[PDB]
Amino acid sequence: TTRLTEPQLRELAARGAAELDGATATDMLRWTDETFGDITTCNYVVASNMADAVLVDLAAKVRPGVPVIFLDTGYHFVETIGTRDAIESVYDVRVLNVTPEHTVAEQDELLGKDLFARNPHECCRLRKVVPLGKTLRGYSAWVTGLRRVDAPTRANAPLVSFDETFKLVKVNPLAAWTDQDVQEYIADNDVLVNPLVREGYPSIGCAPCTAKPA
Ligand SMILES: Nc1ncnc2c1ncn2[C@@H]1O[C@H](COP(=O)(O)OS(=O)(=O)O)[C@@H](O)[C@H]1O
Ligand code: SF4
Repeated sequence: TTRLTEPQLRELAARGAAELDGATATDMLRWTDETFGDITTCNYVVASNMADAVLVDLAAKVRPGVPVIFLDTGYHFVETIGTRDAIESVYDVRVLNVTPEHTVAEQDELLGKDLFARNPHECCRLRKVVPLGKTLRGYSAWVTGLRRVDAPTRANAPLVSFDETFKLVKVNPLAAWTDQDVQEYIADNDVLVNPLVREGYPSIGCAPCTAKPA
């Protein structure tokens, strides 16, 4: 394939974690681009849930035409797809609509309707984890917008590491960022934001598995 060897990937992740200690998001993205850029012709990808365009704006500022994957499980909001289209049309980013092999009606007919209500782990595996893994096969590193304030279990989220689920380098530039940080960035850069985030939505994901404000 077109992915670096697993020991090489681990040594690169360790070197990046040790070298990017206390670096800004732009510095981490520049390191990722300089390491996995050549040999479009990009060898790293960015993942965005279309809740905002902060990570997308940063990745486009450090690499015009950077690929950005979006996991379209089929249960998304109309506002989420609208935000995806807006980010694609506005920013200099090549988006990828990663879809599962089975549609919503196909899965409802094969394994029963509303799999999220009966077995949510299998639904998330079939529609999110498996397509993400099938897409990441080929990229030596992938960038995520995970922040250490998202959950108490994410407090020790590392800057650069080796994801053992897909076996490749995982880099989180927005890890050290807080709510005030992302607010100030959205204000100073005028980045697109999902309309549901403006309406008081804590998180943005699949419609049946998203905590409603009310
Ligand atoms: N549907 C998705 N499509 C693409 N990337 C996603 C998606 N969901 C999560 N991610 C990636 O993981 C990060 C979000 O992690 P979480 O805090 O756990 O929020 S959540 O939407 O996935 O539940 C995003 O920044 C993104 O890089
Ligand atoms: S969030 Fe819910 S609907 Fe979306 S893939 Fe996971 S279980 Fe299925």
